[PDB]
Amino acid sequence: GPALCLFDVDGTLTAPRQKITKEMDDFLQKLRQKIKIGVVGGSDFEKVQEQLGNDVVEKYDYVFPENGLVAYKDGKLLCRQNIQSHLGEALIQDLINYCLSYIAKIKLPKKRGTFIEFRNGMLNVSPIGRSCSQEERIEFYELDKKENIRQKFVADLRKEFAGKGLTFSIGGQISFDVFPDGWDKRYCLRHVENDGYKTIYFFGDKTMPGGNDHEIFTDPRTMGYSVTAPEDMRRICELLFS
Amino acid sequence: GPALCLFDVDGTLTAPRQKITKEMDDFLQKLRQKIKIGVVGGSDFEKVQEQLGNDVVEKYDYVFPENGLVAYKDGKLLCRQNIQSHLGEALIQDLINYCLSYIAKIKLPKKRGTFIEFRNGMLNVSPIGRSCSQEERIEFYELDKKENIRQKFVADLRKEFAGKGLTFSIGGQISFDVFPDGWDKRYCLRHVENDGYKTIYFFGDKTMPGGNDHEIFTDPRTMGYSVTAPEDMRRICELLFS
Ligand SMILES: O=P([O-])(O)O[C@H]1O[C@H](COP(=O)(O)O)[C@@H](O)[C@H](O)[C@H]1O
Ligand SMILES: [Cl-]
Ligand SMILES: [Mg+2]
Ligand SMILES: [Mg+2]
Ligand SMILES: [Mg+2]
Ligand SMILES: [Mg+2]
Ligand code: NA
Ligand code: NA
Ligand code: NA
Repeated sequence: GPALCLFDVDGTLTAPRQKITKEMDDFLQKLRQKIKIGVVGGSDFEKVQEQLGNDVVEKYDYVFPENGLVAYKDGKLLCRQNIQSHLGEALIQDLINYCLSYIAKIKLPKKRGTFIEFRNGMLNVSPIGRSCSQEERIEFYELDKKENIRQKFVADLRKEFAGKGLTFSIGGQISFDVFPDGWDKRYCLRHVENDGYKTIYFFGDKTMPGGNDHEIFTDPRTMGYSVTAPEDMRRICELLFS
Repeated sequence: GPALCLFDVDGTLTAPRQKITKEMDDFLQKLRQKIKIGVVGGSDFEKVQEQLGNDVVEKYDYVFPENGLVAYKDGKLLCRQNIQSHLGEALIQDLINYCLSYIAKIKLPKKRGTFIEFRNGMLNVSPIGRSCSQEERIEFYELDKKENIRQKFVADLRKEFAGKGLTFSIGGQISFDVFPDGWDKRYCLRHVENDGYKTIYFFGDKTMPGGNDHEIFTDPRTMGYSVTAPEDMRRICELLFS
């Protein structure tokens, strides 16, 4: 029946960290004549626009930056949630208060600023501070491997906030993310489920346990496909839809 | 003897929140044929470039972004300074640690992110977090006026650290600044007081207490002139230098 293809962006439609190629851009627009298409990424709208184009909300039937915490359908923004409204101010403050006190007790070479970055769909927590310089970021990343600073911090937060409906995830070099359970890429499915699609396909390059496509891939609402590269994505689409 | 004119940038060489005009820029290059000129501002070099032109270091004999913590003379970097280098990483971290722990204990209706904004010349500290919305800023300031949150916080910091040569200044609705003693616009006077000037003129538009030109205006090493607008600065320069 009527169906939808949901694509991870980075590593799936694009080489890691790159803009999409015009060839792949043309392929997806031809695919879209047979089936609706949508993209989902953890990065913010501006990054999605850089990777896929400023006119992204016109070229894709759905656009889900920030895992869908910002969501466009048919070019218009859908209803929105944020972490503080979902969790309540009291839990937000307890989480922040705890993280602030914990960071105060970490011994580091350097500390700077923006220890807590408050985003739509998460708190990003950095022991050094997100305002650090590139040199300081690498110094921290290197010490963190040696001392397990972020790993211990997250293990402590998981016990302290057991039962409160939070997920913690270390990514990148200086930080970890604290977000409501289920606000990974599965969040966007709320905007497409039970909306007439007989099948919702999903394509992603990090569907393994621990990868950022694992939960949406394994969700029963999607017919999930693991891709190894954008050329593998195109291969599967030509098989299924041509 | 030989003299130097030092100008505030915003509101003195430019209309507030506006770029320098071509006509003013021409005026200063003519004035520079008669007397050395310099600019000092609170903003970083990139912002000074936005206000005065990317070639700013070529158009003035001295350029002092960040109150002189960055100093250019005759087109080349004379000196760079920042709070972490001056205070040392140990003291930086003790200050930040104390503020993080303290903020973790403040009871507020809301907390957000960027409790500590690290700048080259100061730490900007906010119990609620600088990322909060304008509505949240107003709510906080109402509570602060009745609970004296920022006053008690600064009082306790003054007891604990000010012997380390630190100043604390409350301002606006949600934050206070922590900075080494004398790191206001006066800081830049160290870079010109050795170059043989008999008079250092200073022109600024916020020369009253509280304003960011007040300390440099009042410093005995400057011949200070308060100006209401760029046109007023120009009228005064006409009478002084023809
Ligand atoms: O590098 P950071 O700490 O600024 O972290 C940045 O990138 C990470 C992912 O990076 P990757 O996919 O390469 O693991 C994200 O988890 C994080 O939210 C973001 O702020
Ligand atoms: Cl912070
Ligand atoms: Mg990917
Ligand atoms: Mg599935
Ligand atoms: Mg001014
Ligand atoms: Mg004076
Ligand atoms: Na961005
Ligand atoms: Na869980
Ligand atoms: Na000196």
